[PDB]
Amino acid sequence: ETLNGGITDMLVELANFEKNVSQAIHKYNAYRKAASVIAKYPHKIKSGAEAKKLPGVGTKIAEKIDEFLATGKLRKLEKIRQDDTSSSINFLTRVTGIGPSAARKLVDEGIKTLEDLRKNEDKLNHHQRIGLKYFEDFEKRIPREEMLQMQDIVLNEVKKLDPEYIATVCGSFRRGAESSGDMDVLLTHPNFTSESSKQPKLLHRVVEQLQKVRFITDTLSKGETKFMGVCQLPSENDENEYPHRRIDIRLIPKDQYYCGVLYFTGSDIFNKNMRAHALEKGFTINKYTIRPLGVTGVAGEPLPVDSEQDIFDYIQWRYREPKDRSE
DNA sequence: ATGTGAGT
DNA sequence: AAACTCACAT
Ligand SMILES: [Cl-]
Ligand SMILES: [Cl-]
Ligand code: NA
Ligand code: NA
Repeated sequence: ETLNGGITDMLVELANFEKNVSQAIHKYNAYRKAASVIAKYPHKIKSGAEAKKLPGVGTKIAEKIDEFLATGKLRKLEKIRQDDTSSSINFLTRVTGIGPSAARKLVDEGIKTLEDLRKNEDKLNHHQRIGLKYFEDFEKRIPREEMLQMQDIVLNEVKKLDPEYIATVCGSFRRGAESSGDMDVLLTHPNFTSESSKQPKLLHRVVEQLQKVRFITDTLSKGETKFMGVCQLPSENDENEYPHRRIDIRLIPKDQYYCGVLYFTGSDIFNKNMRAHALEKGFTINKYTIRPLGVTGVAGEPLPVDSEQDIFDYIQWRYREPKDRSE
């Protein structure tokens, strides 16, 4: 719904101005919740007062709605669209590692373009310099044919270290997408549960090998359970390298792995439906666990899971292939 | 120990 | 959406 898009768009764009330029997080928040409550409203809104009945929509927002409905525009929006102070902050913000905070400082000093940046790397940190360096490759989509190539290399290396490992390339790729933005891997092993020790080596060991075999080129962060970095498909000669690609790797305890794989597969709206449908049956679902709900209305003790199928079974839904998870 | 920042 | 992991400065 699909009938009030003009107002919500206006709202998310006002939300974004507050975060990037005003750095006023409460106004940003109001704008976001006001947008989402309106996007689930059944009727086409014909005035500010009508909208105000919704919880989260108040005086000021109802006033802008009047203006928008009468002019098709909002002066505050048009004003800031012309102002180059914010167009700059928004552009710099497109570099992985640069947010509203770093963005402000740079433009105050006069730094506004990629060319400007490449002359001022001393004002950047590691992560930010890897962002500047590969700003273009990153902004490129990645052809599924390549994904299937990357997938091989990691899973294959993994099995060779310890056959007991389990590794799963998630995201819209798994759903069957024609392409995507980055590569996301979920990893586990039987020695690692939510009740056992704390082996950090399990991740580290698989990260090193990939570096040894020249698959991982750079690092943005690396801890006991999460890795964020850079990989690139290898080239037959020197001639034409592939674009550099982003890749995260995440270690998960065996008892929580498949709730994980479900979550990071989506779709976002699928997760909405499932979490919904898996509520009325009498359960709760998340990144980690599934619990049964109490007669009074409270969850407790995770049920046992050892496959995707197990989750569908509990909520009396039939398993659905990744393909059919867009909606 | 704490706070700010950034990404998923 | 939001809770969680890591980086950097204090
Ligand atoms: Cl708030
Ligand atoms: Cl610095
Ligand atoms: Na960014
Ligand atoms: Na994807």
